[PDB]
Amino acid sequence: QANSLPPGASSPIFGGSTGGLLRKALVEEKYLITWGSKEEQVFEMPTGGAATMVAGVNGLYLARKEQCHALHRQLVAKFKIRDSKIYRVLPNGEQTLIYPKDG
Amino acid sequence: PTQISLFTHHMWIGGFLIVGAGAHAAIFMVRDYDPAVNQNNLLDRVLRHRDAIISHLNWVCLFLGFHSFGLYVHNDTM
Amino acid sequence: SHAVKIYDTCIGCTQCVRACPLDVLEMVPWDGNRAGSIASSPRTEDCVGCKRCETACPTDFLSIRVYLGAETTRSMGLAY
Amino acid sequence: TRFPKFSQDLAQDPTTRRIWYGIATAHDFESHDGMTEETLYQKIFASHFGHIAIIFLWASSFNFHVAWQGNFEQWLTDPTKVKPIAHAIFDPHFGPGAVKAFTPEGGSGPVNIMYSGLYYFWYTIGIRHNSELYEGAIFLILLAALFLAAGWLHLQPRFRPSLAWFKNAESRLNHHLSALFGVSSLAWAGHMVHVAIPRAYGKEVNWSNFLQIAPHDAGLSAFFTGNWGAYAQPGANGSPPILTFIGGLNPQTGSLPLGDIAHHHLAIAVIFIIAGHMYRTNFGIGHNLKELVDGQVWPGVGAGHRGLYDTVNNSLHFQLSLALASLGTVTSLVAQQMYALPPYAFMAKDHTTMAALYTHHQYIAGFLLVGAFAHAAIFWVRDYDPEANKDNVLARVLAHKEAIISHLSWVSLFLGFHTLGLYVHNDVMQAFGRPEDQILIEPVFAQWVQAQSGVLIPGMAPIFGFLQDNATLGTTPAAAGTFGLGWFCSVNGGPGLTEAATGILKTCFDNGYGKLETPVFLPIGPGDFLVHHAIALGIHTTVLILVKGALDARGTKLMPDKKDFGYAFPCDGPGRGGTCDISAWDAFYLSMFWMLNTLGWITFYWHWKHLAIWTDNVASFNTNSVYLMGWLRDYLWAYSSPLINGYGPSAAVNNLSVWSWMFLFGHLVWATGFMFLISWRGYWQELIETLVWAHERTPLANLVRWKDKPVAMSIVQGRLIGLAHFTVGYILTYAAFVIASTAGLS
Amino acid sequence: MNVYPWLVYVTTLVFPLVSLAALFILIERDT
Amino acid sequence: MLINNFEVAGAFVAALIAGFFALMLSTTLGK
Amino acid sequence: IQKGSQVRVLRQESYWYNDVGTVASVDKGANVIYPVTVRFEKVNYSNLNTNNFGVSELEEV
Amino acid sequence: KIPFLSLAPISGALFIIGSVVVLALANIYAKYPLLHPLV
Amino acid sequence: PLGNTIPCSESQAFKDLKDARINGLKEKIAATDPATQYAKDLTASMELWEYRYANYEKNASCDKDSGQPHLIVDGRLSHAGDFIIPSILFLWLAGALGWAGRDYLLKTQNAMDEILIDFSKAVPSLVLGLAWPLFAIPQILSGAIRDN
Amino acid sequence: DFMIHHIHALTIHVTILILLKGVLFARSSRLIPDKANLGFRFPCDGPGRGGTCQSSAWDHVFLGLFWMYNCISIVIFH
Ligand code: CLA
Ligand code: CLA
Ligand code: CLA
Ligand code: CLA
Ligand code: CLA
Ligand code: CLA
Ligand code: CLA
Ligand SMILES: CC(C)=CCC/C(C)=C\CC/C(C)=C\CC/C(C)=C/CC1=C(C)C(=O)c2ccccc2C1=O
Ligand code: SF4
Ligand code: SF4
Repeated sequence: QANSLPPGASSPIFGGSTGGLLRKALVEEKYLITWGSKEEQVFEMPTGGAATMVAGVNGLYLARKEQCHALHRQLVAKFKIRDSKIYRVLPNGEQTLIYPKDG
Repeated sequence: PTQISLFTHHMWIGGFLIVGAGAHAAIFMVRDYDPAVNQNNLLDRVLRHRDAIISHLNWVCLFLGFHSFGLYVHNDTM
Repeated sequence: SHAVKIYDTCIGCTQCVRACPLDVLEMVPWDGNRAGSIASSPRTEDCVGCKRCETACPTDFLSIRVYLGAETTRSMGLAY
Repeated sequence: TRFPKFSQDLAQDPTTRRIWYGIATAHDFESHDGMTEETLYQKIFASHFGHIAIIFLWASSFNFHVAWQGNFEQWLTDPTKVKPIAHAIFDPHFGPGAVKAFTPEGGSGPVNIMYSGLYYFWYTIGIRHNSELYEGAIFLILLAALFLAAGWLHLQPRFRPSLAWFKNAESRLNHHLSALFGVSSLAWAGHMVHVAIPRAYGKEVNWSNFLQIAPHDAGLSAFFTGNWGAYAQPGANGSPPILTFIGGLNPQTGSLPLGDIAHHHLAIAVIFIIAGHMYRTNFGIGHNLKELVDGQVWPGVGAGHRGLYDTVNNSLHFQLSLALASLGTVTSLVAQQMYALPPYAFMAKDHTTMAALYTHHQYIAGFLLVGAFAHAAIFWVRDYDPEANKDNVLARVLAHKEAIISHLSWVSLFLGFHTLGLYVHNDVMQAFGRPEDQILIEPVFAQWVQAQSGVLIPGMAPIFGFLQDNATLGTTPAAAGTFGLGWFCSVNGGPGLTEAATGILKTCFDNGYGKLETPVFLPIGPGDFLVHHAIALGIHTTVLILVKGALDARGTKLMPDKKDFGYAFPCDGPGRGGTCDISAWDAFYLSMFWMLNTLGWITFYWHWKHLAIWTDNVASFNTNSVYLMGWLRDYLWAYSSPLINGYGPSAAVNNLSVWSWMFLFGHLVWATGFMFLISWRGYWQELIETLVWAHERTPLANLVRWKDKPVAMSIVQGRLIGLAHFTVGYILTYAAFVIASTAGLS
Repeated sequence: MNVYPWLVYVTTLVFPLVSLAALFILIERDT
Repeated sequence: MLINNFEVAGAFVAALIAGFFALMLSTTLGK
Repeated sequence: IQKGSQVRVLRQESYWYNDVGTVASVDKGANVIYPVTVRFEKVNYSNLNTNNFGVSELEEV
Repeated sequence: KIPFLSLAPISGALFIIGSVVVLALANIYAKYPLLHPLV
Repeated sequence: PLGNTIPCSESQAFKDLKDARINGLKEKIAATDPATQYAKDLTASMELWEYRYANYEKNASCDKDSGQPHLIVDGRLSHAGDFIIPSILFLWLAGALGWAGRDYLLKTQNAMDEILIDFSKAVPSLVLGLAWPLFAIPQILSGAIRDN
Repeated sequence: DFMIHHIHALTIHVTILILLKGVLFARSSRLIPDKANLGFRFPCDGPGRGGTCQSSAWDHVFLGLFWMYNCISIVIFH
């Protein structure tokens, strides 16, 4: 609805927390990380708790760019995923890439 | 002096070990927490609403401080 | 936003881009060292000022300097 | 988010930091947006006009409240019994006990008992009516109105002046020494000869009759013919002397004699009008300050003082550092001459006024000194140019800054190691039942200064002795009468000495130098030695912190480019070891505690020495000041008794219950400081993040939103708020003690 | 006594809260 | 003898002149 | 300035200003602004003891 | 260098205790002076 | 007799403090058994205290009013044992410790040896510490080191 | 006794607030998402994002020691 993934990305299985999005994601900006997993594997949320990512492309909406970057560095340091793309999402739905810029 | 000193000593040793309890629960959280072990259990679901716990603790701490020490300050003032 | 400057004392040790939790910095080719590269900051609007790139910089005095400036939502680190 | 308009960088902050930093950078006019140097100096000039008028409206308040609801004319009928009254109380929170407690006998309601010495001031300067207090109130309100109208006038573009008018410094020095310091001293001498001296001796002179009544009956013919001495004689048909030099204190009032005040304000007025003739203005003659400063060179200081004219003149922070250092040294001198030589009648017997006034001026003096060295460090970060100051004395004390910091370090550890060791030794010796093994050092040198001053000190003598009348010093070998007698019988007067027996020069005794309380120089001993070394430790460690903050403000080995980060910044982060409290603001911040500790030791000393005098128990000071349980018990525990019994369940309240409440208030504010000082930022940021979550999810309440985002206070702000609470609690706790312990002596 | 107590109510209680409301309007409105 | 209400009113007239000049100075300092 | 020569550092912002270190390697590329690697007996505040300096910032003792 | 007594805590602490014992026997031998007796 | 200080020979309050403590001792000996380790320690304390007041007597310690011994520091040879002699004893032993630690640093120049004290380089540093002026005066007259 | 026991409830609850906020926010927060990689015992993550002073769980043990002192001192004074 208000937090809709791009087509091609499936949601990871998470029972939803209280560390996540607030009114700023409705009104100013939010951030979106998409990564590619080969299997279903258990990762720590940057906002508290644990989630399971399914095989395929997983997308997750976070309030800050550092939460997405910490999730990406945890995916590198534990589960060896290096194709996370971090986007900046405006409230009108315009999409821009912010990590990596170089390619 | 035995009564004052035994009560006072065992109170202080008790308070020190409770702060150590909080210390090693935090040290477990940094070092020995595994997301692979704790899915949807009591320990994982506590982290999942930790803002609610700490904010409600913040409110009851404010309530207790007003409704005990402001009574003492009222008694000072009157 | 905080202002990030990289001087000519940089040796291209690839440590300030790994220690950054925000991806402010990147490596461009350069001619003044053995490594062939210098750090640069094209994304200073996302910098929070956390000084992790200055803890990791291995020179005498730090080749990168972040200056604390005007504060925003991103630079105060707010999730709200 | 338009506030603050003077900083666009602050205005686009979306958090609560915007308001706090707009308040805190409101008077840093140099760092504001679009600020030029002309606009800087003219806004500072009008701010000064506004502040001078705040001082005058504050001064008019005293006159109005004592004329409207004081007891001044009732206090002239009996100055020794009935207490001065500040103003009356309207607080609707009072119950019946406090309403009758702050009401005096014969009064019709609750009032504040004045502890500032204004009645003694107004008696000595010759106010005898509430109507004169009322015309003083009217004149100060209109003089404030004139100064606000002048500031308003000088922000209009015909009367705004130029930077050349601000940076002249020749005409400014000439006119301040001539008119501001000299003509006003001459005018106060004229007031003392016309008004205060004849209203002391009955003869009341006011604004209707001042043109007809002369101050001396050989009037203005003794001026021009060279017979100046007839003002110092008793003269014919009345005419008490208006220009005289008794010296010391007056016996009959216990205060300074008024003719000596008038002659002082004549003489230093003449010296200040001559001193304002030195510098070069538009008549050709004078000293130009650029060639006068830049011509001080001798070959141990290199380039000498070249370029220091522009260094002082273009930098307002150097000028304000000198002004605050001089003004605080003056304010300490004010505090230390008011107890020593009291200037106003019946002030020395009002003990708590002397306590409150000394402690007032000394704490304010410590503030002005720490602000002087603060603006020294601010000069170092913002205004110092190494190339305009090539090899002058300022660059050399930047060059060997390591020596000054390490030697202040050595003096501070020297003093603290040995003062603490002798005090803790004295504690151990009184603990082990052995007060005659204490290390007890008679202050030989300060008693020797007393001996050349005129105090006996019966094994010490002046080096050049006394003259043939045995009261004049050998170092003042003229004037047998005029000031051997007055100064000698002042500095050896007081109770306990100059008794009826004597056998030496104190046999004379009939001028009245035994009805004075306290000697002019107090007797001193080993506790006085030890607390003077504690005072020296406090001053030296405060100078260490401040000189280290000034000289390391540009850069060090740990942070070489510190001046690019300004005066007040938090740190440079946890790297290279960690850099907490690195800024020169942080050395202001840490010296502030040491200043409060220093001035605590100074006023603790003044208070216990004087309360031991006032309770006739100087043996308690001389026995218990050498060790520190004596300071805890016989000063702090013993004199707390009328303070903490200001109110209670079993005795009904008295007039000291407000000081009791303010004592506990200051304890609360002081310890509330400790929260901001010990607990630091990231805890409070994470706590406020939980509070943000709690507010946006509570229904009936998430519909109310902030416009500035709730954040924790900054690092420098957490330090500054903890320091402000520490300092407010310090001053209110000690003001409560130093007034309630002494007003509750009885 | 010689008290204007209504003036104490105005300038110590009403006018400070007046002033803080006016300063709130100064510091929270855009232009 | 204390001060009556008429002279307090005269002091308030003087303070109104002072308050007007303060109000002018504070606003032109605010420019 | 060759391998194993004691040098004094003339850089003002250095930790090792007026301190003497050992030259470990000199870079032979002329494009390098600071080619001379100096190792020190004392470390800085980040527990490191090597730096690259230039030629003009070093004094031979 | 010897085992366990060459360490700086041990050498420093035995220096502290040895100085305090030599000082205590000096105070016992001199009958606890405040000054050096000249007469 | 200097200012607010007279010596012990004509001091009344020193004589009062002395008699008060000697009579308190005589009452504490006279109420106890002489073979129970309390009384011989009190007689040792009695003999020690009589020697201490005789010591305060004969070398001129100095009192007034509160009767306790005040010490005079400006360099009199009559009161030379107050300052001048424990001054040069302090200079001797503190210069011994400072010169021993300084010479230990000059001979070691090693980081293991500051936490593991080599006694063969520490105790001769202490012995030349016991004669430090003869080794420290010509190095003041020579000069130490050029640093800024 | 009512008022002193509510003082006691206040001081126990604030010591709980400090140590439990150390425990549950040991690993991550909205401020520092990667706090577990910084460890249990770190000083801060810099003066940026406003300043992260005493954000470690160790520092919550550090603050809870003073608050335990407060708690046990009022218990033994009562
Ligand atoms: C005496 C000093 C002092 C005071 C008053 C406080 C007060 C407080 N602390 Mg603190 N703290 C202190 C020292 C102090 N601390 C020190 C030294 C440290 C360093 C270790 C800390 C570290 C610390 C931490 C880490 C935490 C606190 C928390 C709190 C809050 C607790 C909640 C509560 O008590 O309810 C009510 C408030 C009071 C009892 C304060 C007095 C209120 C008065 C009686 C009411 C005033 C009436 C009215 C408003 C006045 C209007 C006047 C007008 C002119 C303005 C409270 C505001 C905790 C918190 O935030 O929980 C909510 C928190 O986690 N403190
Ligand atoms: C003639 C004297 C004088 C003048 C003109 C200045 C002028 C200046 N100073 Mg300053 N200073 C002085 C004396 C002076 N100072 C003294 C005496 C001290 C020692 C206390 C200081 C220490 C000092 C420091 C550390 C700094 C300055 C700074 C400044 C600059 C900006 C001030 C500002 O914007 O924020 C205004 C100040 C505040 C908002 C602080 C408010 C604190 C209040 C007054 C305390 C009261 C607390 C509470 C309300 C009391 C009520 C208690 C009751 C409820 C019980 C400005 C040029 C700052 C600067 O950066 O320089 C360029 C700076 O960092 N000063
Ligand atoms: C029982 C008495 C007693 C005690 C316990 C102390 C204890 C102390 N003193 Mg000392 N002192 C005393 C009596 C005492 N003092 C007397 C009677 C004098 C008068 C002569 C002094 C004069 C004195 C000086 C000048 C110094 C001390 C210092 C010290 C501290 C370290 C000294 C040390 O040995 O460490 C080990 C030794 C070293 C680390 C190096 C030796 C340095 C010595 C102390 C001075 C020699 C330097 C030089 C030759 C002479 C100095 C010039 C001087 C005239 C200014 C220490 C806590 C130092 C201090 O206070 O720190 C600021 C210090 O420098 N004292
Ligand atoms: C710096 C402050 C200071 C100063 C100046 C003093 C000074 C003194 N104290 Mg004292 N004390 C202090 C702090 C201080 N204390 C503190 C902080 C405490 C609490 C721990 C005490 C507790 C204390 C007690 C309980 C007693 C003293 C006593 C004394 C006195 C006798 C010391 C003496 O002469 O021994 C004798 C010196 C000699 C015989 C000279 C010979 C020295 C030999 C040659 C070397 C010994 C020095 C040393 C061990 C180094 C080793 C050298 C090596 C080569 C072997 C002396 C006047 C005693 C006393 O009676 O007071 C009047 C005593 O009863 N103090
Ligand atoms: C640097 C340390 C220092 C400082 C800041 C002070 C400061 C002060 N002292 Mg003082 N004093 C000191 C050391 C110090 N003293 C020493 C080491 C002694 C001998 C025990 C004394 C004995 C002394 C007496 C008897 C008196 C003072 C008094 C005072 C106060 C008034 C000024 C004065 O008389 O100057 C005089 C200061 C000196 C002559 C000493 C200057 C500092 C020297 C140069 C440090 C090195 C001393 C050296 C180690 C001594 C040994 C030399 C040689 C025998 C080996 C003042 C606040 C007076 C007072 O208490 O007021 C009520 C008082 O009359 N002092
Ligand atoms: C930040 C904290 C810090 C810490 C942990 C240290 C720690 C240390 N410093 Mg240090 N220092 C510091 C800050 C610090 N410093 C600062 C800020 C400065 C100023 C720049 C210094 C300057 C400094 C100097 C100049 C020196 C040290 C030294 C030392 C080492 C002392 C070794 C020791 O005590 O055993 C003491 C060992 C002995 C006393 C050996 C003698 C024992 C005898 C042989 C045993 C036989 C005696 C027998 C039992 C009989 C007893 C009787 C007796 C009277 C003889 C130690 C590891 C010293 C060192 O290098 O180590 C030697 C040293 O020279 N420091
Ligand atoms: C070899 C030991 C040694 C020597 C020769 C010195 C010498 C000096 N110190 Mg230093 N210092 C030392 C150790 C030493 N220190 C240690 C271990 C510390 C950490 C506690 C310090 C902390 C220190 C400070 C903060 C200051 C000095 C200062 C000074 C200078 C002034 C004189 C003085 O007051 O001394 C003071 C000495 C102390 C405060 C430390 C007490 C004495 C220590 C414990 C002696 C070390 C014993 C050592 C282990 C003995 C080894 C024996 C060997 C044979 C194994 C002077 C050159 C001052 C200065 O800069 O003057 C301009 C200054 O402010 N020192
Ligand atoms: C316009 C205006 C001012 C309106 C009034 C606005 C209104 C209703 C009340 C006024 C605000 C009040 C009363 C409190 C908020 C202050 C606060 C964020 C405190 C938490 C905090 C503490 C306790 C520390 O110890 C500390 C230490 C070091 C760094 C940071 C901190 C820190 O952040
Ligand atoms: S200060 Fe922190 S966020 Fe900014 S560039 Fe450096 S490491 Fe990255
Ligand atoms: S700035 Fe420092 S950390 Fe970054 S590449 Fe250069 S030397 Fe390495």
